[PDB]
Amino acid sequence: DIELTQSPASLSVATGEKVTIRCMTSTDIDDDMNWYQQKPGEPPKFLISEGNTLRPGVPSRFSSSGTGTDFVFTIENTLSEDVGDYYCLQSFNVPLTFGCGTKLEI
Amino acid sequence: KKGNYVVTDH
Amino acid sequence: QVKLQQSGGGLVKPGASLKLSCVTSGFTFRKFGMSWVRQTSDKCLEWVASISTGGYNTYYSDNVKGRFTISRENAKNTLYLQMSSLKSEDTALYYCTRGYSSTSYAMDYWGQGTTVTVS
Repeated sequence: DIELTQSPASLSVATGEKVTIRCMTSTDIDDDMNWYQQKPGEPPKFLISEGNTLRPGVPSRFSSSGTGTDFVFTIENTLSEDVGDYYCLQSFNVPLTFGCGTKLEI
Repeated sequence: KKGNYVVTDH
Repeated sequence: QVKLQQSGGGLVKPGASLKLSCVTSGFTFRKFGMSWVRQTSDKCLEWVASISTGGYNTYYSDNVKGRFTISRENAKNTLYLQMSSLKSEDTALYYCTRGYSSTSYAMDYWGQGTTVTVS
């Protein structure tokens, strides 16, 4: 049981500013870190998969990095449409485990 | 097969 | 184009059972693993169960072991979650999910969510 803890719990940025969100794991996950964005009334949308790679169709302003137990997600030049909750997920081992989200407002 | 689980059967 | 269409669920009393359905379209269903994950009111996401392409391997959270069963019918492109001995702690929005690769249960496509309330 790998635990994931996200930070900050929430933040408010102005349009065009960078956001940095972190997710740390209790043990190594062989870089199988995934990131999702969820908007009200919708399921989480897959943004980043294992090996810190942006999904096709996702804006290049989103990035992720990190290895081992220490992972980061960033939005360069944030836009109003990026409001939502961002979640990290490890898929290295079952049980698959999620952080409980970072809330983003603009 | 990877980690501690299988998703594709054979 | 990939579509996971959910149904079932509802409000039941503690101890009751509920079978959730997820019908898929837009891809060869048997080439993908599938999972159920649930979202509680605190907005936290919790993985419930995963099933391999043919159904030979299934995995459950400790929270639902002995009560829930994940299964699939490949000829019908359908994934199921049979819930039994339900408790208030199982109250959540349940999501049907597809494992994005032939080796990972990390989710790419998600169904629209099915409410189950146990009260």
